[PDB]
Amino acid sequence: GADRMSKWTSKRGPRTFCKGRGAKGTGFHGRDGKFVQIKEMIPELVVPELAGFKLKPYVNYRAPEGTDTPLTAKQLFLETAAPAIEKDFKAGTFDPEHLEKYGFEPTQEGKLFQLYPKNFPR
Amino acid sequence: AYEWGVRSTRKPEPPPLDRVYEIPGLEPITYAGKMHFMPGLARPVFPPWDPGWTHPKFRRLPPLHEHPLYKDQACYVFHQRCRLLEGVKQALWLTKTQLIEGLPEKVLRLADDPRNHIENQDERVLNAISHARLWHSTEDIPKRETYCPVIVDSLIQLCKSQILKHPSLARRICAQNNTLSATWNRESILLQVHGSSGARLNAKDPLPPVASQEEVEATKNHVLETFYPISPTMGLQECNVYDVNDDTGFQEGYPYPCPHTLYFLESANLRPRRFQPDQLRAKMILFAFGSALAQARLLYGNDSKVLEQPVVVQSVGTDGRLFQFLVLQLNTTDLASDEGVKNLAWVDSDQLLYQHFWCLPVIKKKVVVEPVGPIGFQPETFRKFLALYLHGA
Amino acid sequence: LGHRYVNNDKLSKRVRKVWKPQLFQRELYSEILDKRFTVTVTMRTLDLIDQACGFDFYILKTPKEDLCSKFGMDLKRGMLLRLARQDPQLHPDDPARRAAIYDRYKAFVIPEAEAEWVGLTLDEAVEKQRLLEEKDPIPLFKIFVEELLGQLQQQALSE
Amino acid sequence: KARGNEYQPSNIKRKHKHGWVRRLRTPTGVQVILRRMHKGRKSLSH
Amino acid sequence: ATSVSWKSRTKYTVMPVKMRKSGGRNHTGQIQVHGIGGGHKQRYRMIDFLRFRPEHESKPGPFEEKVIAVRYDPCRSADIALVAGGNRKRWIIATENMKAGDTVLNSDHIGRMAVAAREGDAHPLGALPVGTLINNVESEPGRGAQYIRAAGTCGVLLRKVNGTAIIQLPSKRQMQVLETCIATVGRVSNVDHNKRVIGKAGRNRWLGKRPNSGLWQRKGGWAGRKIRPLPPMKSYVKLP
RNA sequence: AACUAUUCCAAAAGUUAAACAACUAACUUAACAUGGACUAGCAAUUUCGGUUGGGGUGACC
RNA sequence: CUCGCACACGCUUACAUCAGUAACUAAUAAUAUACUGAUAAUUAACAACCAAUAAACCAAAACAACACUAAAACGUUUAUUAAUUACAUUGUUAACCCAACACAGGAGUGCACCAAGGAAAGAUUAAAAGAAGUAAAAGGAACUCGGCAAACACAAACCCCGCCUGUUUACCAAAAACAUCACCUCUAGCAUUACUAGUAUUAGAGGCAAUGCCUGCCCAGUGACACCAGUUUAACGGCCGCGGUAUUCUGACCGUGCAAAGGUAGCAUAAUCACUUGUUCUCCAAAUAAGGACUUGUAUGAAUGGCCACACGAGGGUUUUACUGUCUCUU
RNA sequence: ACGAGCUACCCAUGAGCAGUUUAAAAGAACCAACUCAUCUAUGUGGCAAAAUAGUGAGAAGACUUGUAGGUAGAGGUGAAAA
RNA sequence: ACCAAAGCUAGCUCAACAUACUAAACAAAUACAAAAAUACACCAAAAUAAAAUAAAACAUUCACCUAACAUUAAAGUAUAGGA
Ligand SMILES: [Mg+2]
Ligand SMILES: [Mg+2]
Ligand SMILES: [Mg+2]
Ligand SMILES: [Mg+2]
Ligand SMILES: [Mg+2]
Ligand SMILES: [Mg+2]
Ligand SMILES: [Mg+2]
Ligand SMILES: [Mg+2]
Ligand SMILES: [Mg+2]
Ligand SMILES: [Mg+2]
Ligand SMILES: [Mg+2]
Ligand SMILES: [Mg+2]
Ligand SMILES: [Mg+2]
Ligand SMILES: [Mg+2]
Ligand SMILES: [Mg+2]
Ligand SMILES: [Mg+2]
Ligand SMILES: [Mg+2]
Ligand SMILES: [Mg+2]
Ligand SMILES: [Mg+2]
Ligand SMILES: [Mg+2]
Ligand SMILES: [Mg+2]
Ligand SMILES: [Mg+2]
Ligand SMILES: [Mg+2]
Ligand SMILES: [Mg+2]
Ligand SMILES: [Mg+2]
Ligand SMILES: [Mg+2]
Ligand SMILES: [Mg+2]
Ligand SMILES: [Mg+2]
Ligand SMILES: [Mg+2]
Ligand SMILES: [Mg+2]
Ligand SMILES: [Mg+2]
Ligand SMILES: [Mg+2]
Ligand SMILES: [Mg+2]
Ligand SMILES: [Mg+2]
Ligand SMILES: [Mg+2]
Ligand SMILES: [Mg+2]
Ligand SMILES: [Mg+2]
Ligand SMILES: [Mg+2]
Ligand SMILES: [Mg+2]
Ligand SMILES: [Mg+2]
Ligand SMILES: [Mg+2]
Ligand SMILES: [Mg+2]
Ligand SMILES: [Mg+2]
Ligand SMILES: [Mg+2]
Ligand SMILES: [Mg+2]
Ligand SMILES: [Mg+2]
Ligand SMILES: [Mg+2]
Ligand SMILES: [Mg+2]
Ligand SMILES: [Mg+2]
Ligand SMILES: [Mg+2]
Ligand SMILES: [Mg+2]
Ligand SMILES: [Mg+2]
Ligand SMILES: [Mg+2]
Ligand SMILES: [Mg+2]
Ligand SMILES: [Mg+2]
Ligand SMILES: [Mg+2]
Ligand SMILES: [Mg+2]
Ligand SMILES: [Mg+2]
Ligand SMILES: [Mg+2]
Ligand SMILES: [Mg+2]
Ligand SMILES: [Mg+2]
Ligand SMILES: [Mg+2]
Ligand SMILES: [Mg+2]
Ligand SMILES: [Mg+2]
Ligand SMILES: [Mg+2]
Ligand SMILES: [Mg+2]
Ligand SMILES: [Mg+2]
Ligand SMILES: [Mg+2]
Ligand SMILES: [Mg+2]
Repeated sequence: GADRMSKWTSKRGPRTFCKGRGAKGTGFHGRDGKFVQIKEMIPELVVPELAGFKLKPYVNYRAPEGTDTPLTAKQLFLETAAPAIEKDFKAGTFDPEHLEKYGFEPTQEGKLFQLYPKNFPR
Repeated sequence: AYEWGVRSTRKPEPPPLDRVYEIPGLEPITYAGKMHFMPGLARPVFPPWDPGWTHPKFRRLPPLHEHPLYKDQACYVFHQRCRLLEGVKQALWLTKTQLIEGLPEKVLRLADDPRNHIENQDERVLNAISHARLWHSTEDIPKRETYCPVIVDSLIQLCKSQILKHPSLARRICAQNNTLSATWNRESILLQVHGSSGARLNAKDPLPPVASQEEVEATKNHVLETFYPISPTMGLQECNVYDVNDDTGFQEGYPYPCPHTLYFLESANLRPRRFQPDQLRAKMILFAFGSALAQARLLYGNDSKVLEQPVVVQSVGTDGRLFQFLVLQLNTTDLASDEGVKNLAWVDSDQLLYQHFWCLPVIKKKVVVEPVGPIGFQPETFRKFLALYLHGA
Repeated sequence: LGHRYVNNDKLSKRVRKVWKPQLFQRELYSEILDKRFTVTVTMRTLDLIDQACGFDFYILKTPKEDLCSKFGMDLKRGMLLRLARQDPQLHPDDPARRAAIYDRYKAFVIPEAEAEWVGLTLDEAVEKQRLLEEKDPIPLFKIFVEELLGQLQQQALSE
Repeated sequence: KARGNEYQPSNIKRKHKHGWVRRLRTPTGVQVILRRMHKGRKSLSH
Repeated sequence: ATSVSWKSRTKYTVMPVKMRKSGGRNHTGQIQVHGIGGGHKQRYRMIDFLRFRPEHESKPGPFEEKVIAVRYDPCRSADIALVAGGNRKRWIIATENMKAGDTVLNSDHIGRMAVAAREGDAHPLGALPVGTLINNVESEPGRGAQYIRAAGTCGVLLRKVNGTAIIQLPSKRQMQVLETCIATVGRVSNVDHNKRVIGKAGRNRWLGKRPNSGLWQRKGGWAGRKIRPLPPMKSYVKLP
């Protein structure tokens, strides 16, 4: 009576049934039928030099925790744009039209990593 | 007229446009806002899509007329696989050439000299046949696709072994799959023999012209046969994008500049995918001709003139049991007129290298009647083969 | 869709029966929309157009429930818009014809906000209102900048 | 002759006849799915 | 469910094209026609039934073609001939004595003098003698041939009245046509197709014919020998 | 009944005379196609009164 | 003693190693491919995934030389564009699947007939009856519905019915039933999804059953054509009496009634209501059997076909030979 | 509503048929694999909700068979056995 | 003396109220053969409910029978029905 419950997998079907386990495709099928890898689709790990730096996977026990304040859009606005804005309004040089000097970005399509459609994995 | 599609098949005509598109000055409300089909709303119409950057693979096929090499003159191309309806007649007419039954007598004398034989001829050739037809494969009965190139190459080796006795044969080199483009204009019809042949034996030094002047001048008086209902172009490729330049498969300064022999194999298992012997003869006529015309326009140039130095090229062709021998002498670079001196071609046709072959002993009433091997063997055909290979020396 | 007795004797068989309207292909001329539509209509429709004295008349002068067509309602939405707008594109070359036609229909003229919502299905309406309400949510940089300017101007005006 | 072996397994046949996509292509099928969802079935479809 | 018909190919080819039989089933899959199925596998040769078909629209005149070979056809009872002229080939239905290496004329031209009729000849009806034998007969001019295609059938041109031909179909019914319509002159190929003897039931099965039912039906009133006066004459001539 | 074909009247599109005699009617119909009939096919619904020297046949009520 | 190795499909860890099994799985144990736990494992070269659009090609596979008829699966090349850049992804165990079972059943392909796989007996005893086998004096069908089964036989003849190979009630009927070549009726004058990419030598709706000799008379009824007349039986269906006559039984002839026509040819006690075990001949020592003739069958009979015949039949009957434990009569 | 993974008939697409006899791959003949299911005996809660043992019929064909598709209950399919 | 025997909890039932009425959980994957990131299209649709049953059969008829308007009466009245 077959098997209803057990999940459908490439191990189960005929020869013609090939269903990946969820790794991401690195390329396409070319002319000769041979497969071609696109160097751009293969994730490039960005790894910093760890050797010369001091931090460890664990922390000293007597070292204190702290009052837990989740970062909000507001606090981030106050640590960055608020000093510069107050500095240039106090000087009367504030321009409501172009805020780009403070770090505001009107549109996301120019830059490499966009925030809203979210161009980057991690 | 009975039209050849069927309404049921042809891509369904677009659904009749929604009634709200017939009312002037009114904006229809469509589901295009929600990015998916909804019933209750009118069907949106979209502009033909323009992905501002073009993608090489996924773009629509460029219309043919946009090409730089596009021309309004229809040019009829002959490539490797075209069948001519009337094979040798058409071939001749397109080539402006007279046909002669046997091979040139130079070649026959070359063939009948007992000096020119190999060590044991019947032994070695019966072996090359047996090999190609049986022993060269693991299987019981090899297909033609394997055994035709095998037998032609076996014979090429049996002849090549004579480099010991006449050491001028080392002046040759063999080539495979060269681009050949020979354009020529014949009687207001533009022809181009364009494509690849299988195997081409090239020589360092050209081939001595094989017809006496009596033959050339007797060719000046010959009337070309004509097939009235059938246009001479029949069986070729009408083509609107082509280049007119004389091209032989090699660039300038090629050490082995002079085409010697062309080899045409028919390797296909099915009958209908092979050539009728006649169509094959045509094929090798036209291709020999292109090969010659190339040189003829290299050593002299594009001007159309009768030739003070005739170009000669050879051709062989095969079922693998059946051989077509051809020698071509090109005397003329002006084919526009019908009335001048015509090129010459000798065709030895339908030469059987062997009758039939048995790969398994044929047994009748529990006895062995016919043993394994070839039935009948014509040393003649291999003799001619040897001759044509030996035409240089 | 109904049933019927055969012979009309109550004592006979009772039989399902459906009575279908006789349909005709007829092309009609709209004055305000300046167009000929090829429409399937009944003889009753033609009698009602006849009785209301014009095609455009019949379409403006009849309530939604009596036309029963989404198409009738779209026709009406169209020429109602063309009346409230006084659309010049009606007859581009002849303001004579234009004022002439826009004249006789002056009884039905309604404002513009009403005129585009007349023939709409609840679906089309909800869609329309969703599109008038369509806005990309405003960046928090803007809102925070305005709060900051408010506070800074109230710090400037207090001294 | 002898009976009861009536079921001869194929994954292709199985998933074509009873599969998810097959249930969703017709309105009747969708109603099947809907009923099973209602009854709280663990497996809605093959 | 839904099946698509194999009958879609747009461009004409002399090359045999592959086809799918369907025993009696309509596109829904139900049986429409009983007793059909499972013959030998067959390729189909496209037949050009418009005999007058100028190659290019540039030169309109009456043209002449050569008969290359005459071949058996699996699809129809008549034998068919491969016919080439200019740059083009086509399959046409072969007339009785038509043989390979032959010449056949295709003409739309009428004249006051009629014509001496050969076999492969295609002429407008008005251009023929009044006793001639014709096959591959158009109904409306420019339509293409429908009537009298079967093996060894011939109709006869009966008369010419009022710029119109009246012909006699193989069923001996009379058909009225414009005289501007084309016909081929002669009896269709393979005249002995009548006298062929299917030897065994197996042979019938090779033709894709499944046996009759086993059910016994009593004969009805429809049965008997009915002698009906021959039907009135069909006229494809459209009166003003 | 529906449905499938037939035949007809009506609906719908039309078309002709200015009709005849002395001092309004008639005809037309390409494919669809409505209302009402007709003739068949294919069918739909429903039923096998009781007595009886078992039932049936016969007889009777 | 011999169904073996692999692949497809299908199963999903039931496979491997170590340990454990008081009980749970094995229809018992021993122990373990099947129960328990823990730990591991199948690695791509094989396989799946793996281009479109034009253009020339009429020419079977059968060792393919060349052909046969039922007319036949399977690609080259030319042109136009096809991201160009190591390593992509996925199947890889098994003693396995479908039959509720660790089921004598059902299961495609390639190679093998052993080199690979396996074990008919838990231990005794040697009663009956039952199953499967081997042998049997003399006889050789005397058995029996029937030579069913069996045999040291493995042959000949004759009828009935169906022409033939084929098909059918999966699980009580394989036939004489159905189909069938052939012969016949009916209905159709034609175009893009069936029929059919066909066109009356074609295609549908049937009947009957090859071949051979044939297929007689009837249109009143009932149909169906012809919308009424009139036509149709290879349409549904029909095809008779009473009295008097040749010296005598019969009745060529005669009378008369009724019918639309009055059952023709053939065959016949039949697979044919009853009478019937008709009558006679042949076969046997003996026959309600079988065959052959006679034959009103008052209920045969001519395409709901009638009569002969070849060949064929796990059809139904009969004879002869042979063979036998079927039987005398069992061991 | 669900069912043609069994079975009936189709459609695509594959696969099988060795030896012997014959001018012959002739719905010929002998006889395997293969396919059926004649007759008997077992078995009858059986090994089996149709089997086992013997014996039989066909075995280049109207043949067997794999895979994927189709036709659905007022229906389908049917060499009619409802 | 074995096999056994006894609990009182898990939750449920029916109403009331009530805001209002598709809970919870969503990182990825999910309508290829659902849970398989990535290529030029198509997409979609409606037709009266029927019958079992009651009428001692059955043929017209046969409440309720997936359509908001409740409650007290008028009233099982007017009417409708093989009356
Ligand atoms: Mg299950
Ligand atoms: Mg798989
Ligand atoms: Mg697998
Ligand atoms: Mg790779
Ligand atoms: Mg079951
Ligand atoms: Mg056909
Ligand atoms: Mg034919
Ligand atoms: Mg028949
Ligand atoms: Mg019958
Ligand atoms: Mg009834
Ligand atoms: Mg009722
Ligand atoms: Mg009674
Ligand atoms: Mg009674
Ligand atoms: Mg009684
Ligand atoms: Mg009694
Ligand atoms: Mg009575
Ligand atoms: Mg299992
Ligand atoms: Mg284990
Ligand atoms: Mg145990
Ligand atoms: Mg393995
Ligand atoms: Mg024992
Ligand atoms: Mg005993
Ligand atoms: Mg015994
Ligand atoms: Mg014995
Ligand atoms: Mg004895
Ligand atoms: Mg006896
Ligand atoms: Mg006795
Ligand atoms: Mg026996
Ligand atoms: Mg015997
Ligand atoms: Mg005997
Ligand atoms: Mg028989
Ligand atoms: Mg059958
Ligand atoms: Mg049975
Ligand atoms: Mg059977
Ligand atoms: Mg049988
Ligand atoms: Mg049986
Ligand atoms: Mg019969
Ligand atoms: Mg006859
Ligand atoms: Mg007969
Ligand atoms: Mg008769
Ligand atoms: Mg009558
Ligand atoms: Mg009459
Ligand atoms: Mg007799
Ligand atoms: Mg009797
Ligand atoms: Mg009788
Ligand atoms: Mg009869
Ligand atoms: Mg009878
Ligand atoms: Mg015979
Ligand atoms: Mg039999
Ligand atoms: Mg017999
Ligand atoms: Mg038989
Ligand atoms: Mg003894
Ligand atoms: Mg199936
Ligand atoms: Mg054999
Ligand atoms: Mg045979
Ligand atoms: Mg058996
Ligand atoms: Mg035995
Ligand atoms: Mg056997
Ligand atoms: Mg046999
Ligand atoms: Mg036999
Ligand atoms: Mg299916
Ligand atoms: Mg019923
Ligand atoms: Mg039925
Ligand atoms: Mg019956
Ligand atoms: Mg009742
Ligand atoms: Mg009661
Ligand atoms: Mg009752
Ligand atoms: Mg009710
Ligand atoms: Mg009343």
